[PDB]
Amino acid sequence: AFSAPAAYLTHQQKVLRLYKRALRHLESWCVHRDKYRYFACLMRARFDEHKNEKDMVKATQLLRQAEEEFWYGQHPQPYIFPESPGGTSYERYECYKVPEWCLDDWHPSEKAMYPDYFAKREQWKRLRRESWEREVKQLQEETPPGGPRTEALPPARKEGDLPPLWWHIVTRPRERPM
Amino acid sequence: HVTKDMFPGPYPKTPEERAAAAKKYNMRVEDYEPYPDDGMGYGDYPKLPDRSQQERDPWYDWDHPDLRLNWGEPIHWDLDMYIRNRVDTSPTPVSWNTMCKHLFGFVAFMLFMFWVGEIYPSYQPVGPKQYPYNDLYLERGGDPTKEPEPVVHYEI
Amino acid sequence: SFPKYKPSRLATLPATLDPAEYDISPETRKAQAERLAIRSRLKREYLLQYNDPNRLGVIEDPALIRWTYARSANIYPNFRPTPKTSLLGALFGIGPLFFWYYVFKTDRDKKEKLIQEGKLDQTFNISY
Amino acid sequence: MLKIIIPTTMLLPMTWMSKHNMIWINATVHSLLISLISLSLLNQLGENSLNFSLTFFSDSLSAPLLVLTTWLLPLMLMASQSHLSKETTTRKKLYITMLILLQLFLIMTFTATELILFYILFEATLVPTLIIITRWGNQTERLNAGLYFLFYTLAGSLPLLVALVYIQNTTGSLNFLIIHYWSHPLSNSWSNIFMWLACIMAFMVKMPLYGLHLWLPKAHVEAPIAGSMVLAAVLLKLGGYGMMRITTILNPLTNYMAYPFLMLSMWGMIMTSSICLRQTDLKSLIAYSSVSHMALVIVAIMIQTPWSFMGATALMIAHGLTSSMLFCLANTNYERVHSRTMILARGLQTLLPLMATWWLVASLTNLALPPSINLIGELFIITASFSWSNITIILMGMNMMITALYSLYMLITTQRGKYTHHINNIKPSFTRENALMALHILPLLLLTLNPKMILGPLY
Amino acid sequence: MNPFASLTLTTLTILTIPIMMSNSNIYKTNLYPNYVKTTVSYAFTLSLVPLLMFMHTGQEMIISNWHWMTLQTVELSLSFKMDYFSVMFIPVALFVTWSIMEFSMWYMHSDPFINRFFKYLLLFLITMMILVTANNLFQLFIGWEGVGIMSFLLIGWWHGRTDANTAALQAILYNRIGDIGFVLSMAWFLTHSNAWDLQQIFMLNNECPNMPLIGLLLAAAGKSAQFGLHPWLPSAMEGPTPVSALLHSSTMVVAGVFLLIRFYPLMETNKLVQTMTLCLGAITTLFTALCAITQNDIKKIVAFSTSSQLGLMMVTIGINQPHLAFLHICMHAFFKAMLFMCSGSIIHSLNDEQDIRKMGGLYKAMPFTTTALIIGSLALTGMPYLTGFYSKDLIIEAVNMSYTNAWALLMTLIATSLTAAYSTRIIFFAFLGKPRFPPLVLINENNPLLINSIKRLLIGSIFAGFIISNNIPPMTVPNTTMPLYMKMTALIVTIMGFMLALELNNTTYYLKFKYPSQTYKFSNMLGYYPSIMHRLPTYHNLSMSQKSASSLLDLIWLETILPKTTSFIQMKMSIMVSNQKGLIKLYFLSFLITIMISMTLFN
Ligand SMILES: CCCCCCCCCCCCCCCCC[C@@H](O)O[C@H](CO[C@H](O)CCCCCCCCCCCCCCC)COP(=O)(O)OCC[N+](C)(C)C
Ligand SMILES: CCCCCCCCCCCCCCCCC[C@@H](O)O[C@H](CO[C@H](O)CCCCCCCCCCCCCCC)COP(=O)(O)OCC[N+](C)(C)C
Ligand SMILES: CCCCCCCC/C=C\CCCCCCCC(=O)O[C@H](COC(=O)CCCCCCC/C=C/CCCCCCCC)COP(=O)(O)OCCN
Repeated sequence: AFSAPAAYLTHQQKVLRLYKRALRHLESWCVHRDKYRYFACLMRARFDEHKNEKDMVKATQLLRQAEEEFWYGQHPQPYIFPESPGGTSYERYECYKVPEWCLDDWHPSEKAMYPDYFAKREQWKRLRRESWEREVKQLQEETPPGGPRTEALPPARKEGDLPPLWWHIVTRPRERPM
Repeated sequence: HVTKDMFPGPYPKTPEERAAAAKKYNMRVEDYEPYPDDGMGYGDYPKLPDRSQQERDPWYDWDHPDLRLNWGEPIHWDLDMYIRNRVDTSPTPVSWNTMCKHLFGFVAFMLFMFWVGEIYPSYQPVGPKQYPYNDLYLERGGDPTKEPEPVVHYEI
Repeated sequence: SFPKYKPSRLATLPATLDPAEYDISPETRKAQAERLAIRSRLKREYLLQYNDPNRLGVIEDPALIRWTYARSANIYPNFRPTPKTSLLGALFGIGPLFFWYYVFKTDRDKKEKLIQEGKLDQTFNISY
Repeated sequence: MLKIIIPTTMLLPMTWMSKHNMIWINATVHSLLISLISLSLLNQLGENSLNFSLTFFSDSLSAPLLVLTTWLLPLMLMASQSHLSKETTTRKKLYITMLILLQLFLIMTFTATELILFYILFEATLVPTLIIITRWGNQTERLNAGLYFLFYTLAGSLPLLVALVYIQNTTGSLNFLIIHYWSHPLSNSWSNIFMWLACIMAFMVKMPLYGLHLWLPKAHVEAPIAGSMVLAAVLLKLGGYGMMRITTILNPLTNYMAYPFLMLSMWGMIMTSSICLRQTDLKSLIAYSSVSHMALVIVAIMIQTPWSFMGATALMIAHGLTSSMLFCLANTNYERVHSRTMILARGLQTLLPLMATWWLVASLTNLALPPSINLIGELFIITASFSWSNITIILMGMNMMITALYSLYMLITTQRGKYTHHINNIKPSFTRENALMALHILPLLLLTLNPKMILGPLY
Repeated sequence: MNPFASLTLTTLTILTIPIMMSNSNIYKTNLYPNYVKTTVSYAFTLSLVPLLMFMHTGQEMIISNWHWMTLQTVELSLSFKMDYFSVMFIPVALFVTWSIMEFSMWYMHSDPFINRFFKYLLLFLITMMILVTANNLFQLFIGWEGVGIMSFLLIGWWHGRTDANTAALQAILYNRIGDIGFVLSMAWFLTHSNAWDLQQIFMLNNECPNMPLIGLLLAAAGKSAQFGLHPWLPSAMEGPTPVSALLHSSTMVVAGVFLLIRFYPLMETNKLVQTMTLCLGAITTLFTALCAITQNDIKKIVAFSTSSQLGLMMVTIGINQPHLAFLHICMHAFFKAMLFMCSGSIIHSLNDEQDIRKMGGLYKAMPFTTTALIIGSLALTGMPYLTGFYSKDLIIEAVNMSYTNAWALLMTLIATSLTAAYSTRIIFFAFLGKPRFPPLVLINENNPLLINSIKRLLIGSIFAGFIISNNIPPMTVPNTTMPLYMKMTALIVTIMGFMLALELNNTTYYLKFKYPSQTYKFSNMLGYYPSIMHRLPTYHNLSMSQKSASSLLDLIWLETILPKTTSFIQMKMSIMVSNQKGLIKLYFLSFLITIMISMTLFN
């Protein structure tokens, strides 16, 4: 989610992702914790017997039979965490997420309530105004010629600098705004 | 702020204008493939894979998280067909043909067996229910000026 | 060996069952790298314009306008009378009309005849 | 009838002698007062008509259309106040003059005891609409749209004129009362078939008929908000009113000649409702929905039964109000986002809740939710069609299902989901827009209490 | 003066006052939900009076109070029918809604828009009462569409969630498919009987033809989620648990069945429509119980249970036993509403967890939910002398003692067994074993709102069957004599269901793993019906809507025929006409030609 993606997944990453998926689906099949622990230890053992293979062609012929076997026995109704992209409360609270700029449209009678909040908001806005001018130059000088190759951003280098393009990551609404 | 050169145009014939079209849509020349040059007005527009938006990565930080789209990336011709509100093409645990055979087979069997059960109904070892006054002639339809044939009920 | 999954139009092939990902080449790797480069350049432009405090409007999207223009206004200048196009247009634009005309004409002729013989039982038919 | 015509004419010198910053206020107030005065035409008779003079007469088919026409002008002014802010006083006065002239021509058209006078005013309405579309439209396609909206109309209307004069050369009169009382059957002849076609095609093109509907999406999409409102609410109903008037001389030839138009409408309602499901523009979707509703009205008029006519009148009024409201909602979104692409601005419920309620109620009336007058007209037409032939129920039910589908698709796409992040200029809804929305929607829910006011002369 | 009419109208009228005050100050405070709950409870205790009056005498009314438009010989008026069905169903619905609102005061406490949620619930209740008491077809259609719109609004309660909006549109689509048949029936009745009022429809239809009854059956199948149009009911579990408990469990989904109960005088005169109803109910109950016995979401299991019970109800209708189906509606209301009470309590205590694989030992961890769910499961499966017994046992006896399909009877018995099976599945996987939830335990039942709301429906699920069965007058001849085994068939099949399903569940503890079979996959993916039928038709519609209608015909060929052809022809003719080089030699040559031609042709 947070981390920038790469151009490809290496063989180790594919094997680890298959390991996690197979373990989760085995947990879906093996409801009870003791049965799951036994079968998960067996599953880890079955991964471990080819840990030390040196032939890349052999290792790539493997993981392929393995993912085919996974797709055969994948528990068509796996357990999903409620907040996960398949869960029952995945995007439940998106309707409560209001952008921060909407507060700029509030009536002065509305801003009369909560004066400290809006004073701190003004401070944040001033900080953003200055930091942006610094950030544009820093990103222009740090980016390689011909454009970025990976969507990874640099941190601040000097004392008073702020990380480039920070406003919409720092000012997220909330996980559960209401 | 879009100029005339940035709009879709006619079907490209030469590799030079093919490269120009690929550059226009912000995608590789090797990946660019227009729709076949038929009578349809597809013209110069990329034929992206027919995969739905639902099977795009949900953990990526999209610029449009609900639609799972990025800002400048080319939009599929049938985007409004695949919006996670509509038909999706995600891989299923069972093959499409297997599901079709199973669903069709189950429905056909149930339908066939209902017809068979109509042919061979189930009942109890009883005679018809009897009603006293000429099979309730006056309470069912009436016409009290006709004097229908008397139906006599047997005592057993 | 296990039963094989057969992809379809509406049930596509999984990414982990795709033979193309298991067949790696330097050309494939550079293709992936430059696809990521295009995506990163677009993302950088979007975020640079998105985080700007001076911006007070919709961020113009050329891809969306290209999509809408292709869907609406690019159709006819790219149209050619073709056997496929001509037959499809004739069928899908005439056949339903004549089919429904035949159906309704037959139904109404049957109704009119039955009224002529009087064997319709139009009793209590007051509102029409 | 002059007690309504003269104030509408006086709207012009009052507009042109007004202060530079009082034109909207004066126009709105006096147009509302004219609407209130015109509201007294609704006291109709069970007998013939309200025959004011040799020139003008009122009918319980004409009265609802007249009242809707008078009510539409204040709403059009309120909708136009926003996007005409940066324009000179003379040009704004000219725009208001075009609206007033359109209202005057429509008012005189709906009474119009003479068929030639009806034709003259029915074609005089063409000029103000064309000027409004081709002068105060935004995109470059407006000119093209205007051309379509022109020539289609004339392509239908020029033969009618010939037919009309021909009738008066044979009958001796074109007065509607004399025509109705002295009507005679049309023999099945080629000359009579072509007279029938010349009488029908002019009104068919402006409904519009399914095959002849190309001008409508262009004209409605490229027109300004007042132009779209007047096009969808009143100008589309001129064809229905003309058909309802003119089918009295076309019997019994209508029985045979109605079949191609009946098939075209019954299939085109399905086609246009399906087109609405795949639309990337809000205005185009609303225009195609209008085409579907008018196809249903065409079926009703062609069946020519009492229930058909009542349903057609009710549906014309209800569609006018609902389509005007929908266009106003789309324009409120457009004046903020400047794009008119449905997929761009999303999740507007979280930012504009009251406007979301207005969207919901407009979609509900477009969906024909009972006991709205939309469903009253829908059901009356459907029952009449079922009596005409029991197989129409398949097409009618399919149209109902697709209508609900695309109405809720339009609501969900624009109001629900997640807001677009990069759009930060969505300002709170103005009192003017909310007042406009209420002034559209309260008349509908209040007319459902007294349906006989909009059920026509066969009630 | 004969308070029956005044009180039966005052109930529905006072149900609408909080909707009037929805713009007042109380709607902006936190006392609005309690206000709505109190109003509903007062409505219930006031509607208890016409029930007593009918039970004493059998009193019946038609109240045609307001005359709306008149259509030549057809008069449409606001008329209420206050028969046994209305005066019996209204108190049950009000009691269930009262419990639902008291439960929602605790379940939806953290929702920022709770006043709105309560307002939505009251609007649904009002539309349902309009549907139930309607005397003509137009009023009943008003209620029919109102409950559907309220369902659409309440399913998509969390409008930022894509799946909720998709489910709401799905419900609308299926209910419009049913609406087609509703409108067909209305048009037929108006054209043939000249009325939409029930009295004239019954008087003029001694032998009802196929079209109106088939339209009624299609509408009932759409609204009660029968096999052809079933998936929307399980999909509707996207809404908040109170919405699932009130609308899509006990009150709204029975409406279709209610319609066939309302038109039972015409159903008994038709033989083919009865067979169609019986077969549809049998296949629905079998298929839904089969889907239920393998689900992992608890709300999905209870929704499939609701669908199976609706299928059983329409089986009862198809065997020409409408009053028995109404009684089953009344009992199912109680115990299925309490079942969703318990499910929602479990979900709330375990931090919005709905999967039974993560619900472990709750028999002791939360005991009141445990006992309420045990009682509800016993009432559902059919336990002698409980609320569900007095309906389900008679349903089974009537099906066995009738001239019916053999296949439908077999499927009804199998559905009873599978009902026992999914009940024991829920109990076994949610309450019996070791805990399987995350380590931080936030389990709590100690809130008087939840306890009282559950216990009222608990007392209902224990005693209401006995009370109602002994208080209503007899409306059918009973089955006094039966074979000894055939009287026991319901208990036998239910106990077999418990024993076999429990034995198969106990094998999950074995340290052995195998891959699933074809039948398990078919049961888990719902016969693959939601996959295929939500991918093949929709796509094939939407694609066409862009390829043929939008592009091929509208944007290409309709343009090519009329306008483009005219433009091309006029263009070419203008080019030919105006292209003269300006040489007067050619001009006067044409003049000679025309002059020569003119003299010769005319004379
Ligand atoms: C915010 C939350 C709610 C708060 C408010 C609570 C109160 C709600 C009550 C209001 C709605 C409930 C419906 C109950 C209706 C009661 C009044 C009704 O019965 O009167 C109607 C009367 O009203 C009219 O019939 C309908 C009004 C007509 C609408 C005209 C539109 C206004 C002009 C605007 C311009 C036109 C634009 C559209 C062009 C077509 C019907 O009466 P009717 O039995 O029949 O005869 C009248 C009396 N008689 C017997 C003496 C003759
Ligand atoms: C494109 C978008 C929509 C635009 C509007 C479309 C609607 C226009 C449709 C016109 C309505 C019907 C026209 C003619 C109807 C007459 C009945 C005819 O169809 O049936 C047969 C007619 O036979 C043949 O049709 C004879 C004419 C054959 C030539 C016609 C050309 C066929 C295709 C042309 C269609 C093109 C339409 C657009 C033109 C630009 C019966 O033969 P018969 O019983 O003995 O004679 C009946 C007539 N009598 C009694 C007066 C003598
Ligand atoms: C949207 C674009 C549509 C363009 C117009 C479509 C309508 C076409 C209708 C016909 C146009 C002219 C009809 C004449 C007007 C009525 C006059 C009349 O009825 O008199 C007839 C005259 O009938 C005619 O002359 C008709 C001749 C038509 C010639 C023009 C043909 C135009 C195209 C024909 C094919 C298409 C017809 C229908 C097209 C519908 C629109 C698509 C009989 O009178 P007499 O002959 O004096 O008495 C009989 C004893 N002698």
